[PDB]
Amino acid sequence: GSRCAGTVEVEIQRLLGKVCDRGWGLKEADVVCRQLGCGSALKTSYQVYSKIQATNTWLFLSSCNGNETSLWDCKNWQWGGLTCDHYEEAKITCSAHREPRLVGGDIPCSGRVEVKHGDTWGSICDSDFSLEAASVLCRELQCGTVVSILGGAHFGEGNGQIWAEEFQCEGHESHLSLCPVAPRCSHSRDVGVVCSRYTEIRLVNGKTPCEGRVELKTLGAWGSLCNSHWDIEDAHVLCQQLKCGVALSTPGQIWRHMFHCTGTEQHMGDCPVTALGASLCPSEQVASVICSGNQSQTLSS
Amino acid sequence: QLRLVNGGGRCAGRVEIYHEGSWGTICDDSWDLSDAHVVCRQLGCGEAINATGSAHFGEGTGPIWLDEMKCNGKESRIWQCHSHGWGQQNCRHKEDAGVICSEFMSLRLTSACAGRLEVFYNGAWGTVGKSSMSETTVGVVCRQLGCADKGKINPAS
Amino acid sequence: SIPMWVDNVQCPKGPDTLWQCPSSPWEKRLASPSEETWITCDNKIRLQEGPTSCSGRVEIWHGGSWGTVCDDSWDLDDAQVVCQQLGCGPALKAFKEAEFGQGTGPIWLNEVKCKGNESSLWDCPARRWGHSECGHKEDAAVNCTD
Ligand SMILES: *[C@@H]1O[C@H](CO)[C@@H](O)[C@H](O)[C@H]1NC(C)=O
Ligand SMILES: *[C@@H]1O[C@H](CO)[C@@H](O)[C@H](O)[C@H]1NC(C)=O
Ligand SMILES: [Ca+2]
Ligand SMILES: [Ca+2]
Ligand SMILES: [Ca+2]
Ligand SMILES: [Ca+2]
Ligand SMILES: [Ca+2]
Repeated sequence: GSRCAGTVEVEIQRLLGKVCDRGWGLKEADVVCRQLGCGSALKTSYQVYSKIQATNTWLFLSSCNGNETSLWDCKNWQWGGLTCDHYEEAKITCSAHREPRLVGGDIPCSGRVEVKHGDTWGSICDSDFSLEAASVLCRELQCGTVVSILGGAHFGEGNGQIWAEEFQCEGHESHLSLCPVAPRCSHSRDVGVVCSRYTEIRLVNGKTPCEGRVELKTLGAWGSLCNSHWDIEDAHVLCQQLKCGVALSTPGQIWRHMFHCTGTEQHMGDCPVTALGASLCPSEQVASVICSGNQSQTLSS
Repeated sequence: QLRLVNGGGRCAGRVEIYHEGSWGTICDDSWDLSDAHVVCRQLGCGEAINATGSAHFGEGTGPIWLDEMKCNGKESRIWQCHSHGWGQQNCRHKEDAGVICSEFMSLRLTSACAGRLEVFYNGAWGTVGKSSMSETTVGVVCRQLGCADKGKINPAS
Repeated sequence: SIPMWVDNVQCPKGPDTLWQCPSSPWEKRLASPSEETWITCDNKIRLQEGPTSCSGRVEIWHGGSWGTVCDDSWDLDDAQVVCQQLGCGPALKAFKEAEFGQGTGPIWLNEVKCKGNESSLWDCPARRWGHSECGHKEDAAVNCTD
């Protein structure tokens, strides 16, 4: 049902055919997705929507490293000459099969749902998107848990093609592509979601991209968060969120947000934050962090 | 099938329709005398005197699968009307439909159960002739009214 | 009277709790009722497209979306709970088949086994907030006392 999912089909000098799934590991599937430009492979199966004609010939792959830019670059691949007797076709479902995104939202992890059907992005009707589908959406975009589903085009109406598909997500799927979907609205009923990772925290004024003064953006204005309650656990989470490993030490307007991270959180959105009624903060007393810079480095108890 | 339950007779009580192995009652919604004429003529009880409802004959236990009756009266089957559906309950047993037909018959003694014999037919009460009134007939009356096994004939008081 | 704790609260988009909204610091000061905050929120339960206030299709709010309750096993007990939560008189009818029009948004509730004495519809035992195959033609409706 999409250009990045289904049974793989190989054509050489105008001949129908497919690939026998002998040793069809995730590496070869990833290679196929990479040469097809559909992200990374997720599942060696698909939801059957069309029918592919059976073919006598087959394509056999001995072994491919996985980093190859195309299937044709894999070492010692045999086209024909054997029979796929006890095996099947190399079914595959790459990521871009259902690649979602959030647009029209002021904060990072909120906006109108727009799932891309391989190449073309499209909105979703508010009646064809449940809590489980939204929860998978927030998870796939590394935006934490879902906070709310806003219907009736809360983030505006998105021009394009509205998908009639209805996602029957179980809730624990890591991608919207893995979710079973049942194909069968108006732009005024476009669905929007709000995830829990709304923090929008970064590091500014540092000699290294993994170092600098802590700045946070709320109310549409970047501000210099200070170290009234900026403990080392907070700095550990910020470095982990920024893919900088762990923290080492903590040396516009000033935001008074108090972050209560336990140190094991992977993002600032997961951290319990308290900003109501927080006391004022000296201008010269602001928060900063120096991250280790080693992504392999991890915290310990 | 079709039957009337808890009306004191065969031609009175809640309307009951049998299908799918169970007996059900009507929702009473738009339950007019025209809708009662067809149910009374189905049983052969003649025309309908009253088209009651709102559990007038009691609370009918059983699924409700008949609502919004628009019978014209001329037809002779309750299920041939403009039924809302076979299972469209959307109602409660506290709103159960019941009918009273012309051929509903009731008996009483007026003067507890000592007095003039009165029979209720065609929606009207009236006396019963004393001619050829055997002791068996008086016994049948008393046993019917549930206050004796026999009885005696008395002069008018 | 009650002293004022916090002032100048500015909630950004994304937090669902007031504790994450930056504002002026906590201060214990006496405040007149003029600068106090009085808020009248609309309850999660509501009826729309009805001749009166307490008649129409049943709609609930959950997860930022105004959903609708399917008319599966939608009897007077469910309507009794809805009317009591709305704050008006006892239910008169529990309509089905989208009596007061097609609802908007998703469907949160279906097959609600209310006992007729629940304070709110959220206490009724049923499969809640999704996993519903009901369409918008099966939207339940409630008719309460004026
Ligand atoms: C039935 O209808 C008659 C008039 O046709 C009326 O006199 C009588 O009171 C009614 N009885 C009931 C129980 O409705
Ligand atoms: C609610 O019920 C009353 C009587 O049961 C009826 O008069 C009224 O029209 C009903 N409201 C509707 C159908 O909106
Ligand atoms: Ca802290
Ligand atoms: Ca009625
Ligand atoms: Ca009805
Ligand atoms: Ca009628
Ligand atoms: Ca119920």
